Amino acid sequence: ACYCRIPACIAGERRYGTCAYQGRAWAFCC
Amino acid sequence: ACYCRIPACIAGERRYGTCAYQGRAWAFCC
Amino acid sequence: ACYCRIPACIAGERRYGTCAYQGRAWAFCC
Amino acid sequence: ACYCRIPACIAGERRYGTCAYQGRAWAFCC
Repeated sequence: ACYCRIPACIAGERRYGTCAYQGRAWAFCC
Repeated sequence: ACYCRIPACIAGERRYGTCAYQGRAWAFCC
Repeated sequence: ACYCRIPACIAGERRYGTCAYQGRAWAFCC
Repeated sequence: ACYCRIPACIAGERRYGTCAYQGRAWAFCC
């Protein structure tokens, strides 16, 4: 699955983009 | 976790954005 | 993490997009 | 599995596209 994470992805996940939601930029991570 | 859905996110989810694939726009729901 | 798979996502993976590589479409699976 | 890397893919991966996050562009590699 994928996640929107603040402030970065977590160990074992990779970043592929950015979620833009509630005035924050979240890492798009899977 | 987040999922692409049509027509809508499911009770309990938040629409964080939009996916695009197979000719369609999808709710991206986390 | 994410794979660009043909023909389908595998096992617990779900689709988030479409990879395109010189005319070939792949499922973006994560 | 696919990843986003600067400045290019690790030799052996194919460049399937471009990622954009954190204000930078990355090779999308699988």
